[PDB]
Amino acid sequence: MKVAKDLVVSLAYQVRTEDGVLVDESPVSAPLDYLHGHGSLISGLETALEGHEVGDKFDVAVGANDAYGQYDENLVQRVPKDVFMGVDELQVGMRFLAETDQGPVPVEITAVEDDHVVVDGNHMLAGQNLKFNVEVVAIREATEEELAHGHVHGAHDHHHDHDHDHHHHHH
Repeated sequence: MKVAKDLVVSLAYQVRTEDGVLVDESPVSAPLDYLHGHGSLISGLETALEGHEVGDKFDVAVGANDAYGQYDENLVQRVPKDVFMGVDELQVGMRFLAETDQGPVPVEITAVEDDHVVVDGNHMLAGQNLKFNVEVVAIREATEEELAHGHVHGAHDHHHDHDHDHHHHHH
């Protein structure tokens, strides 16, 4: 069975930016629990997750418009033109990958002053894409209650495991 609406699934994803830096993560040990087609997480991910079945693993790239990654003014700064020695001509409207304190940062020049240029990683609303490495743990058709409420009805465990056994389970 594949992931679709009113089905509920537990998936394990890792979200990092185009810069390479990790922002958040749901481990394979404990998934993100959500009811699909209800808007449980973000915009781009659910639809990307769709069609897949448990065990599928792949990285997804969704723009900040449909994911996280909203405007951050810490991502905009003024860099001395000297650093961009390899660049042809530091002009406004120019896009290039820039190596920075924070790794390679895909920015666009919005101005070029006397000695430094102005680049903002946030273009339209932000624009930077996020990369999610998704690991769909399980998929289940919901119990109606989950649908009626709009989310999972018994996802969070009270310990870790229940069926711990040290006997001969085969008989």
